Amino acid sequence: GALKYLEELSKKKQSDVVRFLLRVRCWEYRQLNVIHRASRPSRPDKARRLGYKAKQGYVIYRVRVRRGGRQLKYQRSLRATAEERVGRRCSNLRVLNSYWVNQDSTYKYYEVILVDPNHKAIRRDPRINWICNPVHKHRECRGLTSTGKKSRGLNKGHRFNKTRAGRRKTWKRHNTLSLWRYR
Amino acid sequence: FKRAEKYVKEYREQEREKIRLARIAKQQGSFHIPAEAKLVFVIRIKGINKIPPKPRKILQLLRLRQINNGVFVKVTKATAEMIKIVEPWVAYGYPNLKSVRELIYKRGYGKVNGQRIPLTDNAIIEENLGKYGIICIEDLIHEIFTVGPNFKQAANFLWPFKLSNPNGGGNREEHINALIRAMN
Amino acid sequence: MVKWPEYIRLQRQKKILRMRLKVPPAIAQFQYTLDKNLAAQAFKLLNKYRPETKQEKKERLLREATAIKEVSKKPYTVKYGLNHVVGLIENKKASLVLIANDVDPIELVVFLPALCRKMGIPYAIIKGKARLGTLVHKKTAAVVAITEVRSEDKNELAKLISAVKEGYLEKVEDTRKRWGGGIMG
Amino acid sequence: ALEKKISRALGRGDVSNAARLERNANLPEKTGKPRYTLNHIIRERYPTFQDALRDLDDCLSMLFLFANLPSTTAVPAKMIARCER
RNA sequence: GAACGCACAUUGCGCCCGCCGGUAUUCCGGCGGGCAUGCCUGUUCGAGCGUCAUUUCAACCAUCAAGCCCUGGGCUUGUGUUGGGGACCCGCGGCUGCUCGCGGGCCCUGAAAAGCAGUGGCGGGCUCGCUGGCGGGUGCCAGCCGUAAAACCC
RNA sequence: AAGCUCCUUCGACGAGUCGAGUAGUUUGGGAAUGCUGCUCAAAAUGGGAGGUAAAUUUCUUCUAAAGCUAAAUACCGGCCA
RNA sequence: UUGACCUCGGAUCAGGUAGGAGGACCCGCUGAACUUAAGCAUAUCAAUAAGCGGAGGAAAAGAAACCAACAGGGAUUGCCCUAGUAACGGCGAGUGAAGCGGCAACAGCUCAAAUUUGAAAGCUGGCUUCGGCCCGCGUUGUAAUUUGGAGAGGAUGCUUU
Repeated sequence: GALKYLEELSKKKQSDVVRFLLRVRCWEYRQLNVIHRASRPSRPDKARRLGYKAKQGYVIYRVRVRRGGRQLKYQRSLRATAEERVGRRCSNLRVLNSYWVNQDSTYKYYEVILVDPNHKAIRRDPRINWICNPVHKHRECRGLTSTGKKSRGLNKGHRFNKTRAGRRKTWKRHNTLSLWRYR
Repeated sequence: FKRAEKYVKEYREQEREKIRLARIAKQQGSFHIPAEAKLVFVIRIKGINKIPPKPRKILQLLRLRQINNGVFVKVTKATAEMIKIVEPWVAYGYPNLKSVRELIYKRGYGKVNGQRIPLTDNAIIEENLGKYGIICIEDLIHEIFTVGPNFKQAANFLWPFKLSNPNGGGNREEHINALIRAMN
Repeated sequence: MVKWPEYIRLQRQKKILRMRLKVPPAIAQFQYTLDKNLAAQAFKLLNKYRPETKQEKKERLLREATAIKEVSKKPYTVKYGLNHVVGLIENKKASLVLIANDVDPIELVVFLPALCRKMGIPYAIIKGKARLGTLVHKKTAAVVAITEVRSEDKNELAKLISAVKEGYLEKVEDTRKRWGGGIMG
Repeated sequence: ALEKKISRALGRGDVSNAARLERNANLPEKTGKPRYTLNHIIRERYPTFQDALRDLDDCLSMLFLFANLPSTTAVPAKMIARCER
């Protein structure tokens, strides 16, 4: 229904309606805390396509990240920094995903969808309870979110030869002298 | 400030009351009730804001103006016509012995010299009336219930009763007892 | 002098910012809301066609269960839910659409007046998502729609539709296109 | 909190939910029974029966007067009938 | 000790709910159970020149009564209608007459609408005259009647 | 509740993301090998990547920007043998 | 005056959760210098050591915006050869893959974009006599159906629990 229209609107971010709304929200977020709880997603189509559900156990957290370089560029993405800061504030939650919501001259604002793995509404649902397993503790710190998957070069093809299965594992495999018993 | 829907509603009620008054005035006032005189309690309820002149005259002749006022009234042909005129504002019917007894014992006041006193002493009611045969409060209790010649002076003597507003408690013959039971 | 709390100041400054900027027409159209009388008439009809609460639904289902232990027509209710109402508008099933004016992510409803204009469904902007919520037994409701009714008040619905299309749609027709706000003066 | 809920139901336009909440409230005008359950307090205050008679002096005096007293908003009619009975 | 009522280099110092002993409802000592932070769900309490709703636009005639006649079938009284327009058919009152009234038959229209308003009185109201009483005018009457006079009012 | 068949009915596929310019970093890899920061900022018979001198970009092969998943693999640490 | 909604707070309220350790192996971030080139700075060392953050019995990766140019293959991982080849380089030092082929192991799926709309059909808590009762979440969307080498809806006739 309406989410198709919101997706098409989100695809025009310099149009008058979206530019006006982005500026008013940026003003409000700038005067709030750096990491603050958001009652509902400001972009429901984007949160919904990333796995956010209006169910107890799902939380949005807006976070501002200072933009710019670290001429040494920070190889870590600003979106990854956002998830890490939110993941430390909410150390009892699992970072599901995050998405861009706004940008200013000095900050870039992102919203992080988190999931409570101890809520019974999450532990009983076979679509989300994979995050209840202890192998998903702090996915944002190990490059296991979407930004982490992009920055580690985890894609198929000849362009991603040295990084598609892990860069350091590939380097250790190529630098290992294999001596068999019968040589 | 008053809106137009109130004006049109008012006019519709006044018009409907006007045709109803013309209907009862034209038609011969004979109720489906035997010619023997009866006794009915009458309690008037909130209804229409604006009262036509003949209903307000009948209510003044039956002394019902204030909030939740009740009066016992005889049933003959003239009183039947009077109470049929003011039907939408009043509710009437046959009372019970405990109803009138409790209603006068909890709320029974008297009128003399244009002022309203509580019934405090039987000496007070004997100074107020004197010589028509009443000697106590039980006397006007069975004078109200059992028919007799002393209805008019006793009814003029008693102030009508200001019953407390209920919290949720046509013509009927026996549900009025539950009404005054919850009205008290 | 005295110091005000922070969130109260944010609320009042968001008031002044949303009312004194050059608002785009799609957002500035939401400042024009139904009057008291027409909203009262519309809510009289929609209160005639409210859905059932949980208690009445379980009570009715228990009644059918014991009737089976020991015939109906299609129910007619006020239709709610944003995606459901959008699907009803697109398929030209809705007859009248009432859109709330205080949806906090206002993108969820900015396209709705234009959509109702395009498909030809009469619409009106009402004051309060909490009012629409009380009607559908929820806390809030972004939009409600009525599609079809029982026979005994079809005429009334028609008059109400005509009322809004004579009482709200032509008073909005010229100002629905213009930018709002400004501090000229 | 239940008074808050019945006020919420009255303001929300739900007549049936209002009826359900006032049934659950056991409000002492449609019943005549005391609003709260006072078993444990009168058990702890009166350990035996002769103290109950000693206070029943004043209790029964209050009730006989109250049965001969009329009804207002704070003192409804149904528990006056219960006083009488 | 991540170390978690406060300090910590002292076997020290506080708050809430209880107990025991020694002069003991008042004094002292000891004991039992609790009192860290961030965050999630729920509960409860509280703020906001954030925000909406709050002056019935409802129902209410008889869902059948009363009286007749041959006690088995009917009869009689119960006066209850939105406003317009039309390239028609009449009837009856009026007018010297055209025509105008009252009543029908045939259509059309969203509970639609752009001057055309004229028939005589009785009462009450307002107004102005004469010495409470007597007389007339009135685009006043959310008051009656139909020209003859009432009803109603007090 | 479920699978299949048929068709004068339909068939929604992820945007500050691709991409362009530029500065670092990295790679055997200027179709920048990948990543990141800044500026600008998309599409819908669309988009990505390849093949081809072959007569014009003919053809081939897949669907990015959401997510889960055992086994074969590693192992100076843990419980043992 | 009263009651909703929204937003922001308080509570020694109820139920939970995180921190530290270990760290051989694993996933990220950050990141040298000696040395070689008989000097040395590009390069090498080395995307290593040290430092910081985060898991498990494995982790990671993973069901093609892939490889290929075929008579085609068909998620990921690892072994063998490919191959010291291609490619890049004070073209010096040197650096240095991948497709195919043989093998080990093999397993496929869940959402978002749809109106259940003839019925929020969904779920967390509290009370329990444990059987079913309340408050709340939620329509700014919780169940069912569907996931593009698909699918839906009707019709149809078999076959399944």
